[PDB]
Amino acid sequence: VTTLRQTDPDFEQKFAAFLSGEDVDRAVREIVDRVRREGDSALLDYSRRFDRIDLEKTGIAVTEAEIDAAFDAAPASTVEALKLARDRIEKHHARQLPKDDRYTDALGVELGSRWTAIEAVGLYVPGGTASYPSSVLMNAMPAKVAGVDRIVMVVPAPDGNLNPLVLVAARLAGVSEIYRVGGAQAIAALAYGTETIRPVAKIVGPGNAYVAAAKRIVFGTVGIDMIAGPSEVLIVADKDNNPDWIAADLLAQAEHDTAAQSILMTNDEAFAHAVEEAVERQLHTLARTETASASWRDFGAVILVKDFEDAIPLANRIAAEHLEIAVADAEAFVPRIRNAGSIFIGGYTPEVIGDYVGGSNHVLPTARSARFSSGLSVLDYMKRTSLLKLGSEQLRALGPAAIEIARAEGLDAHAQSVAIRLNLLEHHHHHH
Amino acid sequence: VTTLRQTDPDFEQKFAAFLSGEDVDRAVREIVDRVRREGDSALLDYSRRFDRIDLEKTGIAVTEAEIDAAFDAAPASTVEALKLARDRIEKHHARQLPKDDRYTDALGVELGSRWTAIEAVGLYVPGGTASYPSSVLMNAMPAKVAGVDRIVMVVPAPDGNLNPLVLVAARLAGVSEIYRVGGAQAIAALAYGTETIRPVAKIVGPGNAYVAAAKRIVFGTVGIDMIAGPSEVLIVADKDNNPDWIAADLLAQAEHDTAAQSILMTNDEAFAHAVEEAVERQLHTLARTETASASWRDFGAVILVKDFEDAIPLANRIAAEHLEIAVADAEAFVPRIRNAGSIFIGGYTPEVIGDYVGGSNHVLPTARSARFSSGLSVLDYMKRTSLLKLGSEQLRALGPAAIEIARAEGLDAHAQSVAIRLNLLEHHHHHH
Ligand SMILES: N[C@@H](Cc1c[nH]cn1)C(=O)Cc1ccc(OCc2ccccc2)cc1
Ligand SMILES: N[C@@H](Cc1c[nH]cn1)C(=O)Cc1ccc(OCc2ccccc2)cc1
Ligand SMILES: [Zn+2]
Ligand SMILES: [Zn+2]
Ligand SMILES: [Zn+2]
Ligand SMILES: [Zn+2]
Repeated sequence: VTTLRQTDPDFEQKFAAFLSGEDVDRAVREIVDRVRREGDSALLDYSRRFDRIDLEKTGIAVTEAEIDAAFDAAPASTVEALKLARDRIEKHHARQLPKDDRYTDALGVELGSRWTAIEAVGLYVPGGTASYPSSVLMNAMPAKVAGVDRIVMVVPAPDGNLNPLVLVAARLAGVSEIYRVGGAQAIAALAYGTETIRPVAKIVGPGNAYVAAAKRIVFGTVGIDMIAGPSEVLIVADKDNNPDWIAADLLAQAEHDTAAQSILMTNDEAFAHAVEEAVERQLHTLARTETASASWRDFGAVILVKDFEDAIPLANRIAAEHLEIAVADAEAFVPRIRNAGSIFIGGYTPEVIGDYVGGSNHVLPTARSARFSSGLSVLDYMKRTSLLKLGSEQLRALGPAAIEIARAEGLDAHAQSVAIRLNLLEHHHHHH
Repeated sequence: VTTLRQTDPDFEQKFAAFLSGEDVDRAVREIVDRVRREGDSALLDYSRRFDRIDLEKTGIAVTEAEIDAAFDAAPASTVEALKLARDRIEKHHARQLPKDDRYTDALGVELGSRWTAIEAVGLYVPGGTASYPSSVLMNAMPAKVAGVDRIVMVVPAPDGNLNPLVLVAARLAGVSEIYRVGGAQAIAALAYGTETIRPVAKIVGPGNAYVAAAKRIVFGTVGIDMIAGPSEVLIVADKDNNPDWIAADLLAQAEHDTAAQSILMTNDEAFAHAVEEAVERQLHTLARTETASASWRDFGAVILVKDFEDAIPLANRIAAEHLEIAVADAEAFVPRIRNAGSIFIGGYTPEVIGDYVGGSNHVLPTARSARFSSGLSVLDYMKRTSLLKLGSEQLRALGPAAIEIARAEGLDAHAQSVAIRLNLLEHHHHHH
């Protein structure tokens, strides 16, 4: 598969090219506007059109009765595994809850930082085969931990089919309402609201091209997590690893999407060869290797470096969603590689564990977005409010400076709101 | 001016209406794509076209020499006031720096949360009269405090004119590079990079319709703070306030933009009348009341409630950028009003103080965005990376659950990356 050699005088050009990489807009714009202006009426319309479903009969909201039945149908070990994941995710996220900060500075000004949960959030969950209960837990649990009052999930049911495990996960994660809708129409319903779906304040959850374009439109009206990009895993490993294990980790990622990218960065060419052979073999032992195969062939890559000091700047440019570090003295590289959504350390930490039961959130920054964003955390479901309180002495002390800047900015009304107070106050400060 | 009465049987309908509220897209899409595909060449083109400037002569980058001269021209008291603001903003933001969190749970799994600064950020600063040095400090200081390696500012110079105070503030706030460009073309240059402007990882700073549309396009390629909306102030006050002071606070906000909104929520109609009279009078004592007057007439409003318990849900729906609370026992309402970008407490805390020297950031969530976002903080210039490390015992303990979920999701490659390790490992755990 694609192999880049840092040796190569053309390595940089090739590497930069490797790192690089429509009218749906028009269509989405109309769908979103129509749902906004018309409501439930437009939702059903678009739902029939895209999900071949008749919500007037199935109903838009999933019932607690339908959720109860999903639990029954589920294998006991599946429900228990989901509960273990829910518990581990909750405990870990609880630790990240922000603490308020109220204090008084040297001048006596009272400054404060207070956090509150967003009142209502909507989680978008793709339907059909891409419908994962693990994703429901990852997206919903932080909201529940944060204290979000109302957590809504929208999940389309093409041809009327919903994954029962998604309903099981939803309940476990504290999801309040569930609506059988998706696409740009569901995003529009959550942002603007309809007769059946009261609006929410933020929408999280990756979707297809129609969902992404709709999220771009509504951003500002509601908060949004980020626009989904192609998923990836960067594995930095030396020869002292089991080639079969590394190949398995690369293929796990690859089976997600035909556009998923798996990358091996190593300093041992022979080992790179061993991993490739393992990928080829496993590609045959496993079934349904249609997607994985396509992903590995079209986007897989090996990057050969002389040593791992060289791998550092390259790993930072890749800014992978998931980074597995399997080299000696692995801990020593963690601080050096600043751009990575999640880092998995050692041979016994396949990234897959993080997708499910580690505790950290698997909703991570993709497509180089790790250069500027973090994976989902309770902070994404909360907001900070600044608090400020000045007494007469404080205003007397900081007011002149404020007035000076306001006037230099030509904002006379701004200067006057301070001046009007100081003019009166000053008559008590003629001794200094 | 516009007065709403919660008494009114039609209050809710009127209030909801009061709370509500193009082809630029096509144009911006082309500008952004052209700058992306063509670089510096397109930047100059668009700069001549929109700023009537010839960058081939003035140069794109502002020189340290040009920055030095800006300092000289500035009044000593203006430079000192800006330094006081810079210092107060820095001290306050420093307190908000995140702390990493590495720990070991009961099963022995090592979980970690680590924070790093974004490597490079670009700050967009409008040109001409809307060019505020205070805004430069507010946008740049948190980045400097966060440890951002490269801080770039783009500020257009229509007809070749730049506000010297913007250059003064830039230096004080740790801005590294400054380019004389703006609009969708500057946003495109920062996101995709040109021969002269190396790309950045995140762009912050409100702009006009062209900038906002460009930011919506590049979101995902680079992080963005939020799309600017109309500015506002909500003042909740009882009769025990100086009507002139309250009027001044409303007008300070109003002078910002003809679309700025100032709102008085009170439980005393006579007092509301007194404030209105003060607004009218001050509207004549102050000069350049062209914008303020337009803002107050077109968007000003008084909301009359019976008591402040009633004001709470209304204030939460307004979700104001700035909220001044001037009533008895003010501190008691702070926790009750969860949606507000910044809260100013008491009669001696005009919001204007926060714009300048309080310490908190004046880049705040507007247009009801306080329902889901926070004002700018060091966290906006940093990102969290999750760390996970499992030993053989831990994988043996959590692996089965992972495998179970993976298989229930039909992700056999995912299950195999865990199974391949457990199969080998299990041969050491036949005693339990
Ligand atoms: N390792 C995964 C997490 C995980 C979930 N289940 C197994 N692994 C990850 O962190 C990235 C990721 C997240 C969501 C996701 O969405 C599923 C989807 C696929 C195709 C179309 C629509 C929706 C796709 C990728
Ligand atoms: N109170 C102000 C902060 C402040 C700055 N100087 C005085 N007050 C606030 O927090 C909100 C705000 C921030 C930036 C801003 O941008 C200036 C601008 C105006 C028109 C077109 C383009 C740019 C406009 C409003
Ligand atoms: Zn080297
Ligand atoms: Zn996965
Ligand atoms: Zn009441
Ligand atoms: Zn202001």
